[PDB]
Amino acid sequence: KYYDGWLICEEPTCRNRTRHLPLQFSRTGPLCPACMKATLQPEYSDKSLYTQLCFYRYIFDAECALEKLTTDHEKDKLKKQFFTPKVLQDYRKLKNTAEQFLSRSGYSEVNLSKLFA
Amino acid sequence: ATPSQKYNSRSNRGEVVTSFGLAQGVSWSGRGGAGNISLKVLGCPEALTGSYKSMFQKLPDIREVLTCKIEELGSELKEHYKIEAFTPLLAPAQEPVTLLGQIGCDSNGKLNNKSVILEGDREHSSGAQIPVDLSELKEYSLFPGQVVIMEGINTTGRKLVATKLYEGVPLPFYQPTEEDADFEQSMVLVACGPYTTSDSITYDPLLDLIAVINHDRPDVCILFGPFLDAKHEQVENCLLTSPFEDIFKQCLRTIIEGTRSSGSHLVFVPSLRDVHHEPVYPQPPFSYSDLSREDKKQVQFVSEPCSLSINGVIFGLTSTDLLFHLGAEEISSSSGTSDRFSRILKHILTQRSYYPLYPPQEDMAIDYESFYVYAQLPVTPDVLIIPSELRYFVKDVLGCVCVNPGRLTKGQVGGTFARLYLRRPAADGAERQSPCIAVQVVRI
Ligand SMILES: [Zn+2]
Repeated sequence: KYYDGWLICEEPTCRNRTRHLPLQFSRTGPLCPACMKATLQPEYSDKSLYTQLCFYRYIFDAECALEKLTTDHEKDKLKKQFFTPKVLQDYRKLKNTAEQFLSRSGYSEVNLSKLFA
Repeated sequence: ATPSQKYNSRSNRGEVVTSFGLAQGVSWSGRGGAGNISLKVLGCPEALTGSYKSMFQKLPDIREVLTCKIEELGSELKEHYKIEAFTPLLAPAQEPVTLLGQIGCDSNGKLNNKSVILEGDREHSSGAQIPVDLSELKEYSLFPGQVVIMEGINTTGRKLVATKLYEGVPLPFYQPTEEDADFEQSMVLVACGPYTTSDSITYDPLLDLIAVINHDRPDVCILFGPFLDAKHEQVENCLLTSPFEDIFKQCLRTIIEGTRSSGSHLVFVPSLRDVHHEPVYPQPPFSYSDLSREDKKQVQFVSEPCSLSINGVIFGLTSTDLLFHLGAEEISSSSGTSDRFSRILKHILTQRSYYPLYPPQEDMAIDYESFYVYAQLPVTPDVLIIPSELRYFVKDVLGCVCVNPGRLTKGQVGGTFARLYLRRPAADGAERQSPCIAVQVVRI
């Protein structure tokens, strides 16, 4: 969906939808070919894709969902009740599925060597 | 057994459906591992080896890629045809003008004769768009994303009446060395997936292919994906009881172990329908680590697309259905008696890319920053392998033998595969001397 490349105009009265990236750019971005005074904008940005994959990693992260509990007594009560070592391993396999796609791609990574030097 | 019953009850087994070159019998056979076999990866930096780089894109980089594409092709075309200078698209001019641009449609639908526009380059026209009128053009063949040079009249500066369409020019062929002429005759087998029927998981066609490989003992076998189809009914409904990765390793082990006695080298080319792999074009090689020391000499993993030198013969390998995409969005002047496939293949060879169409198909992810460095034709290939959903064929276009063997499985019935002989003749002669001497498309 992200790699489809749908661009939509920013003007409420134009709202031109296109998959072709124009080579004529304004200061902000691509310039709309229907109304020649507006900029096209991605329908599905890379930040939305990145946030979606961080959500899948977050609904299967039992490690971080346990330190989020207020009282240290309730966290102990259910860790011994439902979260057996077998159960903890199951959530780790589902969590690692979303982590493979997030590992090296999508620039969740920041390269400091290029940033400062 | 209802699964694959129709397939298992086939009667056309072993039938030859197409032949090309010199007539040959049925005793097709290679020397196996005998002799010298050279398998090399060629081209722009070699066909991608690492996993990948990214999955987010910057628009001002896509802009640069497209611009550079247009300028490079235009500069080479200007050098070949010795034209004087290019004119900006928006500049009115009463005399005939020569414009350089790329073809595109003015809407989100299918391209036709009335909806053609030409978008210029940044250096000359600064990315301007003009409509193109094709009423006065006799013969033409156009698809979106084609870098083209037109000659026409543009008096008002808002519409071009095209009158001449310059023909494209291909890349020079590979120049053989002295070693490449000393190689002996070799046999190559080519097959493309899916390797199982649409209603079963048994993978019977795979076993039939392994049996054929063991019987014939060719020199090289090239297998295209998908091995675990993403469009299969059981895959897309998630009825499988195993991880996709494990099933893929099962299939790969079955292929590798079953053809061990043959001594034939194996080449595996990934596909965009492989469920366990990255769905972005171009794709990196498959991942496989359970190989002994013996198997590392016979199994090689390449990317998609790839340029492969087999005994000094250049092969262009691509798994994408470029023929079915280009043909669905290509307009032409002649429709009565003309060859569509030859025309599409000519476009492919003269456009100098493994995917000339822009924008791509609706379900086709392309990363352009890597497409620019990993998916360009280095030279005009000697043999071009282009599997597709269309009918099987073998055609000689512009000195290149283009082979489409089809899919090994088509619906609930079996498909076809292809076999080729290669031997490079003497250096001198009538210029072109195709190293491929015989091709045969055969039923499974
Ligand atoms: Zn607009």
